[PDB]
Amino acid sequence: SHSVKIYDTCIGCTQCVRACPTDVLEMIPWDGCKAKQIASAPRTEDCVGCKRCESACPTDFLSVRVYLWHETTRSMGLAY
Amino acid sequence: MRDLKTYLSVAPVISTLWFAALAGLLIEINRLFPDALIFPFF
Amino acid sequence: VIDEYLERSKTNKELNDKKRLATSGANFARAFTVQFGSCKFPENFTGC
Amino acid sequence: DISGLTPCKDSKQFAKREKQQIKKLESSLKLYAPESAPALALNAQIEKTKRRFDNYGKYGLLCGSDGLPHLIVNGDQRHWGEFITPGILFLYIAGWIGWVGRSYLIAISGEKKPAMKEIIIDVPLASRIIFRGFIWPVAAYREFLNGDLIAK
Amino acid sequence: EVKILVDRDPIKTSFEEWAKPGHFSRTIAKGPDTTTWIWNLHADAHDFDSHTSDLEEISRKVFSAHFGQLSIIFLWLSGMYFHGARFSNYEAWLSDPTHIGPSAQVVWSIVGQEILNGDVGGGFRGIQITSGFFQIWRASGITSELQLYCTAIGGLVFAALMLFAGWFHYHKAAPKLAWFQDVESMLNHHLAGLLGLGSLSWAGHQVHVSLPINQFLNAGVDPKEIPLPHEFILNRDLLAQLYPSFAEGATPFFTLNWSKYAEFLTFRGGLDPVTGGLWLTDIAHHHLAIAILFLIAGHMYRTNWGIGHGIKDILEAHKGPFTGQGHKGLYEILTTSWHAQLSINLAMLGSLTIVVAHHMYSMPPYPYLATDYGTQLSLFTHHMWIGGFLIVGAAAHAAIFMVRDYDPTTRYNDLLDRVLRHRDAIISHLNWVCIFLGFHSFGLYIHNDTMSALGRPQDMFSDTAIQLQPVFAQWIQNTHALAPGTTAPGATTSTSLTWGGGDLVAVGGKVALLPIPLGTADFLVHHIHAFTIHVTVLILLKGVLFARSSRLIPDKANLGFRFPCDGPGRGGTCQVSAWDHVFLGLFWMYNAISVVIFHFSWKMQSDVWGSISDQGVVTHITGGNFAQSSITINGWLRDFLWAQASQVIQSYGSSLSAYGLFFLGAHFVWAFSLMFLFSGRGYWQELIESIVWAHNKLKVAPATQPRALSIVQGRAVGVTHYLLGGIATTWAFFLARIIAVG
Ligand code: CLA
Ligand code: CLA
Ligand code: CLA
Ligand code: CLA
Ligand SMILES: CC1=C(/C=C/C(C)=C/C=C/C(C)=C/C=C/C=C(C)/C=C/C=C(C)/C=C/C2=C(C)CCCC2(C)C)C(C)(C)CCC1
Ligand SMILES: CC1=C(/C=C/C(C)=C/C=C/C(C)=C/C=C/C=C(C)/C=C/C=C(C)/C=C/C2=C(C)CCCC2(C)C)C(C)(C)CCC1
Ligand SMILES: CC1=C(C/C=C(\C)CCC[C@H](C)CCC[C@H](C)CCCC(C)C)C(=O)c2ccccc2C1=O
Repeated sequence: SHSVKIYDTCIGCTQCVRACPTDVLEMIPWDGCKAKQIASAPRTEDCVGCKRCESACPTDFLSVRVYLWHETTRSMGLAY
Repeated sequence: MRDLKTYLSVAPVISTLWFAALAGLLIEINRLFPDALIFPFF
Repeated sequence: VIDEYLERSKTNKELNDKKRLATSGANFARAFTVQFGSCKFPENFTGC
Repeated sequence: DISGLTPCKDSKQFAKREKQQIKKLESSLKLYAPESAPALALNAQIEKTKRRFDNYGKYGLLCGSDGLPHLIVNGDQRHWGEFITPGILFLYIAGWIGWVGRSYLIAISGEKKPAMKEIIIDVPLASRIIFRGFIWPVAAYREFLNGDLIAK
Repeated sequence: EVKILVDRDPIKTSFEEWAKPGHFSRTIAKGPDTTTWIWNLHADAHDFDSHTSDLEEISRKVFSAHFGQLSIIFLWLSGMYFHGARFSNYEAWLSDPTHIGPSAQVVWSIVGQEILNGDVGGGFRGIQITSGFFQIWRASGITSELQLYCTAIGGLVFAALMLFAGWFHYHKAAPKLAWFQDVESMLNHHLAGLLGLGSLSWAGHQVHVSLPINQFLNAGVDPKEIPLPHEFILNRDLLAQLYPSFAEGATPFFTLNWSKYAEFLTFRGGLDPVTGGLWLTDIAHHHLAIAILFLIAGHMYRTNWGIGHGIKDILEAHKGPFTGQGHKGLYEILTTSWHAQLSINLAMLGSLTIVVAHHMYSMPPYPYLATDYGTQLSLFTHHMWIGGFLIVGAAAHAAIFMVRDYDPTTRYNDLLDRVLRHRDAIISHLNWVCIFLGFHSFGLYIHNDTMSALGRPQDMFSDTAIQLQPVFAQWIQNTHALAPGTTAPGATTSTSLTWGGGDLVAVGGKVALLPIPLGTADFLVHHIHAFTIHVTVLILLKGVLFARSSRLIPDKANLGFRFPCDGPGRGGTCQVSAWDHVFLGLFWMYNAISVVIFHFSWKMQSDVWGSISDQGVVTHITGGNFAQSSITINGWLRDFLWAQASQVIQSYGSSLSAYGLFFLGAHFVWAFSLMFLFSGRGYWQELIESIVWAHNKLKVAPATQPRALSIVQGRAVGVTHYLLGGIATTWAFFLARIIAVG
């Protein structure tokens, strides 16, 4: 299972949550931004590594980071 | 006339005109002076 | 093919190769006309 | 004279090469009629070859053992025209081009969207800028002395 | 019903849209932020389906582009004719075609390139051409240069007319959508009008102009003494002296006693001994029959009247054992999108071009064409390459249609769904077939090489140790040889001399045609051809079928048609789009065509071409070493690549030197392509960062920030350079060899 981390530079535009193809990220209430929300990655075990969340993130550098890690049946995208 | 002049100033047209003029000048210079290996004027 | 045109060709066999050679020479010299001296900068106007 | 090289007028292989070239040209020249244009073209080629060899002999180059001219880039005063003078000319031309380009870039940097000026050049401004390159060494030297050449 | 529908002045002609680049797309029209903008401006120029959504504008743009292409083609033809008229030795070559080499280009005398003016012959110096235009002009009956000048002027006029027509049909009167969607009338006019009438007119020209002039030329008459073509039309006495049937006039044609025209409408077949080509009477007869057939077949579809057939009715009312209801909604699909039609036409044109090359090399239709080897080689290779490229493009357009124009709700077809529901079995079977064919075909060669390298020549697959003969091809050859005796009583001889059986035909001391033997080497090369074709088909079919979705990526259609990948996840998803499949199949098409042309060249040089002495012995160019040296890879490398490259590398200082230079230059380009195929974008971007810093230090930073090329752009550049380098290398080698030795 890969590792997905979220930093505090997020502005809560909800693009990463919409971009995820396996329902890994969601949004929670927060306090330190105008949008009053921040993303989170509870369902880490379902990540495949497509890095679409990093593709859709407006910041100087990404506030969501994906590090590849130990692979399994789910992360390898195998249907057989 | 304004739009035609603006189009004529685009990069490929100016480039091809400049390079055609340069090639013509070089060809004519090499025709007037056939061969050249060293600078003999001095 | 009626052997009268063949006889005409035999009679006029000469000067036909001459015409062919002249045409070929003109076709070749069409590129070297300036280097030869003729068709110089004057008289290029509506010429050659 | 230098590095065991022979002056090109003295060397015999140079004349041998000229003889081979002339014979090769005449071999093809013999085919066509004397009045035909190809004969005139081949005669012009022969005259050009003779003139080229005469000029190469006159200019004082040094052929090697194989009979071909060699170039000396030492800086010897007897061979300054082979390398040094064309080098100076090339440096002048390249400096002209670079100075003109940099001046145009700095001139168009002021506007709000210089990209549209780069993709669509304006002709009057470039024409005004181009002729300032005739004095590029003086301007470059003065700008270096002042301190405007290098960005800070 | 069928009607003419147009719109008046849909667009206004002005130069305001010329000033601003990229007006077709708003994103491009916004302005250049980085350099990538420029690279986009040329990529989306011709993608009319993405500029808008209305079919009418796309159809009008397509029509105008067709008109412009026709104008360009006419300009090219006019230029070729003018070069033939002015700078050429056509008149000298006409009298002595065997001993004079055609030439239609003259090089200037600026730098020293005058060595390129070789001694072609006939008191002329120039570059020898291999386009085969001189044979066409001779077969058309042209015996002077004024006619060529007139043809060039007419070509210029027609090009101007085509350009004006394109402008008029885009900016003044543009047809509506219903005009383009009338396929029955278009088919009727293309079959009866474009094809039948043109061939009928050409047959009339051949009957009235080409045959008498060619008969006079073949008799031995000087070209300057032949009567002008209009004299035959004006003077019926001349034609009566030539062909007595014309004395009867057109009365026999209406009298149905057509046998009287047997003098200039024959069915003999074979090659003409004098010129080594097909009989012109047979060609005129074939054109007349084809005209009749096309004129009859052009009245099949119902347009504006009661009689006729409906294409939709024919498709829907089709019932069969394996098909079933089948073709129900195919008419709407074919009449809705341009990409399906483009793919079908591209594939058909490629197949037709390959067939054309084969039929042209087998039976020479022009006089003095078989004995000119360079022309034959150039025509064969050129047509093969064109056909391969078209066949490749067909699959790409099919994938484009399947990606962006396919919806199963509004327009549903049963056959397409059935095919899409079992793609795994098709792919698996094709993969197995490719693996089996490749294993056997290449293992035979590797076994031969290993057995020959170990001093065991009795264990190889050769004509002497273990024989694998093409029995079916030999049976077909024997049947074709025996065909005119009993099966085709009308023909005097067989269609071609290739079939095993008959006599040898040679013109002017050089072999024209003789029967071609078949052995183990032909077996092996044919199987290699089949293997390569199967692999290319597998690649293209896998690209087409899995375009919408896949087991790995279930939503590939949302990403589009041209995307690099999906990400580093799932183990890696590089090159999953159909564009990557086409880019990969280009390499295999190149490989297959190269193998085919190499086989053709070596076999023709070894077993057919040659010279004949007065005694009657035939000496071939390479002395028949194909049957024993082409069974191993070392033989292919030594007796073909090493032996036949002597001429190209030794061409320096002669009139062929240019070819040698190309033989080097193409090589360079090939290596250059590797730089774009082995690396990635990040390294180049990181290097450009430091270069941009070094620029910034001296205040020469451009507003358009430099950017490295995109992944798709890099792949396209690499494949383009690879193909160009390989093709140019083969071109230079072939031309140098066939000009220096033949
Ligand atoms: C790829 C194809 C290929 C083929 C077909 C051959 C074939 C041959 N090789 Mg060569 N060889 C090859 C490549 C190939 N080679 C390569 C790549 C190398 C390495 C460089 C060599 C090196 C080599 C050596 C060193 C030698 C040979 C020799 C031989 C022969 C030995 C045959 C044998 O003993 O085993 C055959 C064994 C079998 C079990 C046959 C299996 C196939 C059966 C028939 C399957 C058919 C399937 C059937 C249709 C299934 C349907 C099912 C249905 C009924 C339900 C044979 C003619 C030997 C020789 O001396 O010959 C003169 C020898 O010493 N070969
Ligand atoms: C019998 C008359 C007729 C003829 C001769 C043609 C012939 C042609 N059509 Mg077709 N067409 C016709 C009827 C006809 N059409 C009708 C009724 C329709 C409407 C359903 C169409 C719809 C159509 C389309 C939508 C397109 C064509 C295209 C073409 C061209 C194919 C290019 C090519 O193969 O090179 C062959 C090259 C030559 C023979 C050039 C010779 C020039 C010809 C003879 C021009 C005269 C043709 C015209 C129909 C008559 C003029 C009428 C006007 C003056 C009032 C070719 C010129 C394609 C094309 O290339 O577009 C330009 C194209 O896109 N056609
Ligand atoms: C019969 C004509 C034909 C037509 C009308 C089209 C039409 C179309 N094609 Mg298809 N195609 C065809 C045949 C055709 N194709 C063939 C034979 C192939 C196989 C190679 C393809 C493969 C193909 C691909 C892979 C793609 C298309 C796409 C497209 C669309 C974009 C066109 C474009 O922007 O190019 C504008 C022109 C260029 C970009 C010029 C590129 C430079 C070329 C490659 C260089 C050739 C160099 C020259 C021969 C060598 C001399 C060098 C000298 C200049 C120094 C357009 C609708 C593109 C698309 O996006 O579709 C939606 C796309 O991605 N086509
Ligand atoms: C010359 C080098 C080369 C070789 C040998 C191959 C080989 C192959 N390619 Mg690849 N390919 C190459 C370069 C090469 N490619 C390049 C440059 C590209 C461009 C990117 C591609 C792109 C490509 C694509 C796009 C595809 C392939 C596919 C294939 C396979 C075709 C099926 C088949 O023929 O297998 C039969 C086997 C052979 C021909 C290989 C040689 C085997 C010989 C006979 C030796 C066997 C001897 C023995 C068993 C060894 C035992 C010794 C050991 C015990 C010590 C095969 C594995 C196709 C595929 O995989 O589908 C099936 C496919 O779709 N290739
Ligand atoms: C080469 C070339 C060219 C030229 C061309 C030409 C010259 C053409 C011509 C053409 C022609 C010249 C054509 C014609 C046609 C014709 C036709 C198509 C006809 C038809 C007819 C008919 C159909 C008939 C009918 C009938 C009958 C059946 C019977 C009786 C009655 C009648 C008579 C009605 C150009 C420069 C352009 C371009 C480049 C190339
Ligand atoms: C393959 C190819 C090619 C070629 C082409 C060609 C060679 C074509 C031709 C074409 C042609 C060759 C065409 C023709 C056409 C024709 C027509 C279109 C006609 C028409 C006619 C008419 C219309 C008539 C009418 C009439 C009269 C006049 C009389 C009687 C009545 C009537 C009404 C019938 C090239 C090289 C370019 C390259 C690419 C590809
Ligand atoms: C070499 C290389 C580059 C670098 C290539 C670049 C930057 C292309 C440069 C093209 C030209 C030479 C740049 C300049 C173009 C202007 C028109 C120049 C105008 C000035 C005068 C010459 C007129 C990549 O960006 C790349 C990306 C992805 C995979 C492989 C590669 C790759 O192999």
